[PDB]
Amino acid sequence: MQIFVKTLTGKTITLEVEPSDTIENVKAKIQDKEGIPPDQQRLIFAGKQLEDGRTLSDYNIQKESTLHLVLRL
Amino acid sequence: MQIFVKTLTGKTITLEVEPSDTIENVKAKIQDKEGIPPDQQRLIFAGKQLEDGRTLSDYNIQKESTLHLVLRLA
Amino acid sequence: GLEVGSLAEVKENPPFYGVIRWIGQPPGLNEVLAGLELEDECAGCTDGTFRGTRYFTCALKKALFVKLKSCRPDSRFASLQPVSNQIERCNSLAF
Amino acid sequence: SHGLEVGSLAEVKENPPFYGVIRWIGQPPGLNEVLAGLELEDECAGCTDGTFRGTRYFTCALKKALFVKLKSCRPDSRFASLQPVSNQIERCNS
Repeated sequence: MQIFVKTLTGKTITLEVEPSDTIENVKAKIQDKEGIPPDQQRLIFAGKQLEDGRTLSDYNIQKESTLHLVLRL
Repeated sequence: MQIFVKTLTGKTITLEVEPSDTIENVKAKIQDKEGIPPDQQRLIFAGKQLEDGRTLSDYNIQKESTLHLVLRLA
Repeated sequence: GLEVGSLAEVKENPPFYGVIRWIGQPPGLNEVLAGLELEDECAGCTDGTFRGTRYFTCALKKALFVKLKSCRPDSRFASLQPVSNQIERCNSLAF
Repeated sequence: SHGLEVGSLAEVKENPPFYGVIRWIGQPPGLNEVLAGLELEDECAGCTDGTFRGTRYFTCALKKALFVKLKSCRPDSRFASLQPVSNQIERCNS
């Protein structure tokens, strides 16, 4: 399925993922696409910070859902 | 260290364990000593159900603690 | 003493028994809720959802959301006796 | 708009607030109050790595675990109004 990842500046990447994808895998895909080190990525969905070892299905992320990307400064 | 496992009917057994042992490890020890399949075992300590992939240390289970064994016979 | 993993009883007629799988405060509610997994299916139970939002996952019709303040440690298990007492524990601390 | 649970970005009601992620919610033995164990955004001398009164309830980095009453917390208002790329209602186009 396809999800969106949108930074606080509106910069958006589209990712092909499976519900079984771990958050760390999502972070690695983001680094590949935009080059942001995973350690800097805070991924947010439904008011929650996503943790590396969980899956997208653990957070009930849906087709075309938007994850928000906040960078650690 | 030694812990106890007591069935609801009061059969008590001692086990030799380590704080770093997993709950799944403890269920395997009960299977080895008493014959009870691990997937039938529901282990309770201090009012909480113990989950398979956590350690005794995670639940701060000390020497001579008593775990209670409920069987899921269904 | 109620945490995720606690065996809980809900006072009722008859009292429900379950394991706490989730504790939180959903939007709109002024008190903290426990999400319980019950042993058997119940009318009005879900599979982990409360007002459409999923908070955990269990079998169909086994999830019950109740005010934490209405749960109590399961009285049946609270009554089981340890092999070793606190007197013996105190003795162990010294020798 | 999403309430408070384990994983929620939270702010503690102080002037000014500070921020942490809820890592654990529960009522410990001997407390009649529901607590949130928070991982703070920035180190704080004295804070633990996830222990409360000697019991470990999660693991953070040293100096960044803090246990507060859940009622002392609200959703992190810095991120509570982030907007999605797309929305279900938009499908209606008549």
